[PDB]
Amino acid sequence: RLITATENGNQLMQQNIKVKNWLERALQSERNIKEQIAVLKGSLLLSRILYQQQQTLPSADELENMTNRIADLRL
Amino acid sequence: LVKQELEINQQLSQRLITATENGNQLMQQNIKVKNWLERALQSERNIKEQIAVLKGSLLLSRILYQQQQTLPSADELENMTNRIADLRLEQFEVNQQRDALFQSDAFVNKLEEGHTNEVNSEVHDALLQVVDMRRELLDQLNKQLGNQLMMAINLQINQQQLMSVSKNLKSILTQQIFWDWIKAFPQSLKDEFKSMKITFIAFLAGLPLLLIAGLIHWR
Repeated sequence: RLITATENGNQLMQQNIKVKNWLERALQSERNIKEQIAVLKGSLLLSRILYQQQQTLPSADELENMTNRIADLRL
Repeated sequence: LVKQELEINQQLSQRLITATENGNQLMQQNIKVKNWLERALQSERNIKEQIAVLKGSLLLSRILYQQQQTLPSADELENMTNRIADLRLEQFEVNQQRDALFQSDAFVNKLEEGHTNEVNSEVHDALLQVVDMRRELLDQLNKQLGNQLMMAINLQINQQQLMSVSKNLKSILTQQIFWDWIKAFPQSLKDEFKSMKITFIAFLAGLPLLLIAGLIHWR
């Protein structure tokens, strides 16, 4: 059980590191998009930039809910 | 596999070299723009001081004309929004590639799938070395792209500030301007004549105007 818990904790740490990197990238992209919208409002390239940002935005639907895992770990 | 990896590495190196050259050019342009903005700010301060001190003087008009002539033209400064967007997209793509290549062993195993008949220990070692080299090149390219994007943002901000300062100075000069002789006149006319210079959508605009004119003629 301890070995399984250690493996699960390592996997959770890797997932948390990936999620933190994704969140930092998303925050940077949001700041860049806000700056671009404030600076180049009314420009044709603004639509292309927004489309590229939306395409590059990650999908959170692949992130499963961690409430059940947290409850099981607490128990 | 090895040839494809080598070609990808060569393309990445060429892209990194091009990005470095573009970043150097952008840094030079940003330095020039910063120098121009500092000169414009100094000239604006001097013009304001001269207007406040020597108001109503004949030499004030000549000083304002000289300042306007020496003022740089911002029309030669192209918009950097598209370049900034392209740099941001390239940086995002490089970051995504680096993240996908973070697990070098997993990437090598995935690439070796479907080619086990041409995979050996030496082949795997060469693939791992090529993956490491590609990851290093991608990291260097991402750093260069970030530096170039920062330089482009700084240059765009400096250009916007310089354009605003130039517009304010032009408005101030126009407001100030608003607020023997025979020989000089022929000489001025000759100088003006010698220094004289000449600088789809239009068809569509003309067509509606022609239709309006035809309708008016009919009515």
